[PDB]
Amino acid sequence: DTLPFLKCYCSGHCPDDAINNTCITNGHCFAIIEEDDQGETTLTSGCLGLEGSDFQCRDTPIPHQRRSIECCRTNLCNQYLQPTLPPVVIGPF
Amino acid sequence: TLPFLKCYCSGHCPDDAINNTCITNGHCFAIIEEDDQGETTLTSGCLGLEGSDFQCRDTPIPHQRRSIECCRTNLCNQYLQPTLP
Amino acid sequence: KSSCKRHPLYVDFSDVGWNDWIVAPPGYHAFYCHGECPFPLADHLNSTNHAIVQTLVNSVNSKIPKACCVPTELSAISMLYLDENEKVVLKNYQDMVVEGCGCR
Amino acid sequence: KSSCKRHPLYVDFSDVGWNDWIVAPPGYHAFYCHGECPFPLADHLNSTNHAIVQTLVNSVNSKIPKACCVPTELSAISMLYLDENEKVVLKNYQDMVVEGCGCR
Repeated sequence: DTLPFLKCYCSGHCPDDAINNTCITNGHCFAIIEEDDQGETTLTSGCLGLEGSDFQCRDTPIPHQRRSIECCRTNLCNQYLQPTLPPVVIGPF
Repeated sequence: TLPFLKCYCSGHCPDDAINNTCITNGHCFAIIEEDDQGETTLTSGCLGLEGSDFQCRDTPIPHQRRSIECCRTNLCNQYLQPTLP
Repeated sequence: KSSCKRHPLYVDFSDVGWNDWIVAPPGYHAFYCHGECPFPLADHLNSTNHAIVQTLVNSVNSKIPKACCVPTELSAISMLYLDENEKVVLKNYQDMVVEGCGCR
Repeated sequence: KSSCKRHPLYVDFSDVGWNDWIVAPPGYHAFYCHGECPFPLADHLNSTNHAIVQTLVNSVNSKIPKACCVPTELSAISMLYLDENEKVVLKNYQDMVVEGCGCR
């Protein structure tokens, strides 16, 4: 493969052996904001592998719950992401 | 080692069974289990060579009573009548 | 009740929103794996020892899950997609299509 | 609401049947995999493309299951046992022990 070279902050998605809320990866750091099943909104962050990253960083636009994911690719860059919920839709669909 | 043994199957058939038979390199089995009313039920098929000895050996006091018997002969399994412990 | 097998799933890029970064193909047959892993695990479920051992443990201690039905071989598909500066490139995405399932 | 990880599990042979067909050991540490596969699958979950795609589809169509938390690396242990002729035999057993887990 291609070796991990990137260091990201993590919160919620930390590996189980994470040291001081950081993680390493050959992919991208991310931050994500979303409503859970109760409409509670939460902010979590971490590392994404290189393989599959096009799909996850782009997201699908209309999932069951509102979310927004953002990715960046420089050391600890996800401490600066401030992603925001998509505007809400009115009317059935 | 290719598959070489032919077994009957019922309840445990692969979607491509030929006249209710499967083909394997392990063993034919049959097994009788017991539901919650005691109204029991009898199924059979093919067991892979790998881990066959784990699945053929008989283990007491599960959630249920059941018994399983294996063998390795063409249709050995179509008239195997296991009996509950 | 119905046990571990492969099932059809077609993934249409424009229904999921990806059709403005994926120029080709418009979608593809991804399939998926789902279904029971009962005891015993018959041959065609290609369990490993571990999944076998664990299926037995689950019949004595239900606090420990059944083996799960997941892809056991996968194939690749190639795509035309945009890059950063709006260049279309071609690449071979590994592990996109499920070719077979098993209890693991 | 806790993610895919490996979890401890000791399998005691006497305690499950095979007390008397397996001379050695009496048990072994098997471990097992369990936990959520959420969107996004992080790096340490070693997901395939298929699983990443499937997670996105499940988020838009809930009839399609999430990926499952399963062993992605297994190792062997050898055992001493008496067989179908009943000779005492040393044998390597493949894929007995869960070394790590992922969303597949």
